[PDB]
Amino acid sequence: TKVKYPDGFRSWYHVKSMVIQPGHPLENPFGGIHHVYANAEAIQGLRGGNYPDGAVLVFDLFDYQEDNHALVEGKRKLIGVMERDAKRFSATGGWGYEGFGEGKPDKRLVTDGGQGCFGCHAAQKESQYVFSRLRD
Amino acid sequence: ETKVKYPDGFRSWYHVKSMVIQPGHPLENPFGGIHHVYANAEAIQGLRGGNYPDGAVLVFDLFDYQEDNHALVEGKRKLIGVMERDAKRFSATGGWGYEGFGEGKPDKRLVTDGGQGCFGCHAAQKESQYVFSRLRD
Ligand code: HEC
Ligand code: HEC
Ligand SMILES: [Zn+2]
Ligand SMILES: [Zn+2]
Repeated sequence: TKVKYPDGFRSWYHVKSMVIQPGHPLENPFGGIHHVYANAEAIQGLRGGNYPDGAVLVFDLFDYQEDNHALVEGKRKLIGVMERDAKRFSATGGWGYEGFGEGKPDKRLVTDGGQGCFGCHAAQKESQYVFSRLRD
Repeated sequence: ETKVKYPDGFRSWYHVKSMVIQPGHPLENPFGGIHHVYANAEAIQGLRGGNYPDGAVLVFDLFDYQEDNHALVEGKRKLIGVMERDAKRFSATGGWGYEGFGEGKPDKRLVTDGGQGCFGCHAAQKESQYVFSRLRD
């Protein structure tokens, strides 16, 4: 029922990054520089294959500072986590959703079984609820 | 001088950090855009406080970006910059060989001066083995 903290995620495949700045509709709460990481099982799904149970995607979100026309990574605000289990997480479409405040394992953020998170990712039904595309 | 090898499979490597450089920054030409730093296993050793062993490779992956309603989105790859550790072969440039690959393509070598220009700026970081990037969590 609970999503595992994705230990060692920092050494996974870096899928992409995006910057969300003040004025963007998702500034709350996704404002900052974010990086998406995928484990080996997730990569198979991302490649065009299907997602094996045990596939994990991580949204790693940082605050940034402006420094003379550079945006520089500040403090980690949170990690978001999607964990593939077709049977266990079938209520939110095969992915378990969890947020860890400041990336800390103890600071689980999701209180509704991940309904809130799913509600937005459900628009991406046709690509198994993942927004991120693999690039070169 | 001998040539820096193209770092095949660098995209699978450990993502050290990212930074955005916008118009007006000192490094706009030629480093403007979103860049990500990648390190092979041997480079991680040096980053974590060991010596950099020969074979250590750092990559600067530079993308253009588009600004679209207060989001910055990665566009096309502009270039990669490469540092390859070999204390013998790259002695003239402090043990690192420096190269640029236009659009990240192996044929599109950008360095014409044996990496002297790259080295000149990297030299300020003598104390940390000529590397700027620091490992973060
Ligand atoms: C819209 C209002 C969203 C809500 C609420 C949540 N997420 Fe989401 N997520 C959203 C977008 C537009 C993207 C892509 C960002 C990009 O850089 O392209 C994401 C991405 C993720 C990822 C990375 C994998 C992917 O699908 O691309 C993860 C791990 C993720 N999201 C998890 C997550 C969790 C745990 C949420 C509730 C706490 C959550 N998301 C809500 C849009 C929205
Ligand atoms: C002056 C400023 C320069 C010049 C002329 C070059 N580089 Fe280097 N470089 C510079 C900075 C301030 C940084 C850090 C970016 C960050 O903190 O995110 C870098 C980084 C690199 C990297 C990543 C490794 C590292 O942090 O040291 C590589 C692989 C790299 N630079 C290579 C490189 C090459 C091949 C150059 C000449 C074509 C070159 N640089 C020039 C600062 C400067
Ligand atoms: Zn200015
Ligand atoms: Zn703007």
